[PDB]
Amino acid sequence: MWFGEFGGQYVPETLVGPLKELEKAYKRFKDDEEFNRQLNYYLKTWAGRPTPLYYAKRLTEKIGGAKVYLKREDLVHGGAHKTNNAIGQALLAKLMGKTRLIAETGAGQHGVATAMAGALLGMKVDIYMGAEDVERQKMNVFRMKLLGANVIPVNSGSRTLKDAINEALRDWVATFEYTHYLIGSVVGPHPYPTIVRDFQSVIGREAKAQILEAEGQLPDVIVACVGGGSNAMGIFYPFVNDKKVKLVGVEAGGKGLESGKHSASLNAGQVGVSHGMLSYFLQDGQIKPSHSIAPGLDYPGVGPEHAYLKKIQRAEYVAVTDEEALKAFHELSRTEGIIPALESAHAVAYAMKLAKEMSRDEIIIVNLSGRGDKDLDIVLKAS
Amino acid sequence: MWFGEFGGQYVPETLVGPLKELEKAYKRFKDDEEFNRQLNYYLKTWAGRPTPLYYAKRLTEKIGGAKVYLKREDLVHGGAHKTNNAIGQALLAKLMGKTRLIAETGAGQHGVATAMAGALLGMKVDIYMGAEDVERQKMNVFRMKLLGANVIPVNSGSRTLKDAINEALRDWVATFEYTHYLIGSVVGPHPYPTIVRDFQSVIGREAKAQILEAEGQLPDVIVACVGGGSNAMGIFYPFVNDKKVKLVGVEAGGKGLESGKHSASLNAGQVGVSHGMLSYFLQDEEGQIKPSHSIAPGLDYPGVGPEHAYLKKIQRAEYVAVTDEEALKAFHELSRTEGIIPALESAHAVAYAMKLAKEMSRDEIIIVNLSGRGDKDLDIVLKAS
Ligand SMILES: Cc1ncc(COP(=O)(O)O)c(CN[C@@H](CO)C(=O)O)c1O
Ligand SMILES: C=C(/N=C/c1c(COP(=O)(O)O)cnc(C)c1O)C(=O)O
Ligand code: NA
Ligand code: NA
Ligand code: NA
Repeated sequence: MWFGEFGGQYVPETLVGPLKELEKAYKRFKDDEEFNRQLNYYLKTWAGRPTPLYYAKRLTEKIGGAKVYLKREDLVHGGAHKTNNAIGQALLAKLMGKTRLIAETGAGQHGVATAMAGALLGMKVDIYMGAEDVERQKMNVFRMKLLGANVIPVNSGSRTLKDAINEALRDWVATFEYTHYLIGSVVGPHPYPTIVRDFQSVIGREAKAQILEAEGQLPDVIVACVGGGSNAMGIFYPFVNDKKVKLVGVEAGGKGLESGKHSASLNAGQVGVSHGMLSYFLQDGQIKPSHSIAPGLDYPGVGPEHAYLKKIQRAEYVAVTDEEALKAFHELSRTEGIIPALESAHAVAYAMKLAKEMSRDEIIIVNLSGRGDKDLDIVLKAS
Repeated sequence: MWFGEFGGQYVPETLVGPLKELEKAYKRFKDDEEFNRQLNYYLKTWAGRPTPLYYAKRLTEKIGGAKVYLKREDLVHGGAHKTNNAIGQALLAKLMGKTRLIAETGAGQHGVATAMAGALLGMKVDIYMGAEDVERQKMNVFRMKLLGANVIPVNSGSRTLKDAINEALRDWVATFEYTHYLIGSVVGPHPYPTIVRDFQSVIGREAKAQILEAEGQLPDVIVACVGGGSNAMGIFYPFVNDKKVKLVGVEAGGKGLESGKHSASLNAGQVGVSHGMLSYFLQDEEGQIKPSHSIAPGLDYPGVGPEHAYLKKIQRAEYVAVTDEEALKAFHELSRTEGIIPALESAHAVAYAMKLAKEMSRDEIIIVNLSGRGDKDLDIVLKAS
C-alpha cells in the first residue's frame, strides 16, 4: 500500500471495489504456475526475452573510466521495456474476465505495447494520448492504429500525458466491469505501483545473472532514466538488498533545473497527492505542466517507491538536460551502432559523466530502456 | 563457385584480384576459433541472438489448418535478418585489415545494418542508394546518417538498387585495397552468394533446434520471401539434407505476374548474366536488365541468387509469388491477430503461409521466416490504405 509515507490509494469510492478486486486477483495469480508459465512463454517467444547485456567497449575506452554495460531493452518486441508490463497486466486482465484494455501514453511506447498485448490476446484497446504527444511521436500513433487499437486524442487541459491519465481514469470509472486500465508506469493508486514494478523486475534479475556471468561480480553502479519510474524500478529492484550496488535515477532536466521547463519531480517537486498517490509532483499548490525533449519523461509526477528510495537514501536521483541527452543519443549511435530512445539517452548521458570519475576495474550497468526509431523526427528538428 | 550451371564469377579482370583475396581470407577465417568467438559474441550480446520461434496460435486457429510458427528476425538489432550478414562481413573485413565498408541498399535495412556494424567496429561507411529509394525510405537514410555513415544518392541509370550496385562495384574496383564491398544478399560473383548464405545460416540452425524443442520434430514446410534470397537461404540451408522438409521461396508478384510490374525473377524471369553471376533476371528484348516493381521496397532487385536458381532446378525448393494486395492484407492481418508488425517483404511470406496453412492438416507445421519488422514501411502502408 505504502512505501514509507508515499503511495497509498487516494481515490473516489467508485474505484475502491475495482482496485480491491485487482489487488485480490493479483495476489492470487501473482504466483499461479499456469499464469507464470504463460507469462514466461510470451516474454520468451513473443517479446524475445531475455534481452542481452552489452559491453560498450568503444564507449568505455573513449571515456577511459569505468566499464559501461547496456541492458538492452531496446531489443524487446515493441522497442522498449513497456512490453514487459503490458503483457503481464493484459494476461491478468484476461484471467479477470475483462474484454477491453485502456491505457494512457505519452511517448507512444506504452500505447503501442498495450495495443500489441491487446492484439495478441484478442482484447479491444482504446489508447488515450495528448495531442502534443500525438504529433511528436506520429510513428507510434500509426502503429497503434495498425495494431488494431483506437487512439483517442486529448486536447483538454495541458493536452499532454497528465491529461491523458485524467481521461483514462474517467473512462475506467464508467467501464471497469469489462475494461482493465493498463497503467504504464509505477504510478497511480495501489496496487499499480507494485504490479508494474513486479512485471518489470525481470530486467534486473536477468541483468544480475548476466553481469555475474560476464564480469564475475555485481556492478558498482546501476543507471536508469526516471519518468514515472518503471524501467528504473525494474532494473533497481533485484539489487536493492545488495548494499554495495549504488542505484542512480536520472530525471529530465529539460532546458535546465532553474529554467522552469523540466520533469525532475524528485529533484525539484513538492510532496502532494495526485492520480491516487502521495508522491513528488512539480507544482506552482496546483500541479505544473512538465517539459522534456524525451516525450516519455514528460510527466509532472513520479512513482512512490522512488520517492521512498530517495528518502531512505538507497537510490540517488540526478538530472540531465535536453542538450546532454541529444549528445548521448549521437555518441551512442556513432560509437556503438545503437540508436537509443531519447529517454534512455538521459541514462546514457549521466553514465558517461559518471564513468569518467570511476576506475577501469569498476562496473556500470545502464538500462537502455528503448530504441530511438520513434525519436528520429525530434532529433532531426533539434539538428 | 557454382550451384549447378548458376553462379560463377562473371566479372572484368580488375575484379578478379579483389575476389580471390576475399575468397582466400574467408576460407582462412570461416572455421577460425577466434573469428567465430567474436562473431557469436557480437551476435549474442549486441544483435540479440538467438531470436525466438513464435507459435502464432491465434492466426493458426483462425485459419483452422496447419500450425504457423514465425522465426522472429524482426527482433534482431536493426529490425531485420540483414544484421547477421553485416556483422559477419564487417568483422571479416576488419580482420583483412580493411578500414572502410561500402554497401548497396534499396529498402535501407542493409544500409542501416552496414552502418551499424561499421559503427560497432570503428570503420568508415559509405552507402550507395538509388535516388528513387532515398526519397522513398527517408527515415532509413537518417538512421544511416545518425550511425555515422554517408549516404551517396545514385543518379546514374534507373536510380534504383541495380544502379546502386553498379556504383558500388565501380568504387570497389578503385578502393579494394582498404575497402570491403559488403553485399547484402546471396548475389553477385563468388564468393558472395556462399558467404552471405553462411552468415545467414544461423537462422535455420536456431529454428531447427527451436522447432525440435517446441514440437519434437522437423517442420513440414518452411516459407520465406525471396528478393535476392539471403533470409530464405539462411533458414533453408540447414534443412537442405532433411528431405521431408519442403522449402518455399515467395517472390514479389507486384501488380501481377502478367502486369509487367513485379520482381519474381525465378517465376517470370529469364536466364542471364549480370552483377557477376549467371542466374534468373527480368530482361528486356535486347537482353539487358529490366526495372522491377514491388510495394515492398526490399524485393526490388531484378535478379535472384544463384543457389536459389540451383535449388529450383533440382526441385529442392518451390517458388511462388504473392501480389502487392496479398502482402498488404498479410501486413494488417499479422499486426491485428498477433501484435507483430512485419516488414512488407516478410508479409509476402506470411501471405502465402496463410493460404498454404488452410489447405493443410492441423498436425502439420509451417515455419515462416519473419525477416524484418514493419516500422520502416508505415508511410507505405498508410498511402496504400
Ligand atoms: C526486411 C527485409 N526482408 C527481406 C528482404 C529481401 O532480401 P533477401 O532476399 O536477401 O532476404 C530485404 C531486402 N533489403 C535490401 C534490398 O532492398 C536492402 O537494401 O535493405 C529486407 O530489407
Ligand atoms: C510515457 C511513455 N514512455 C515512457 C518511457 C520511459 C519513462 O517511463 P518509466 O520511467 O516508467 O520507465 C523510459 N523509457 C522509454 C523508452 C519510455 O518510452 C509512454 O510510452 O507512454
Ligand atoms: Na517526472
Ligand atoms: Na534475445
Ligand atoms: Na527478384
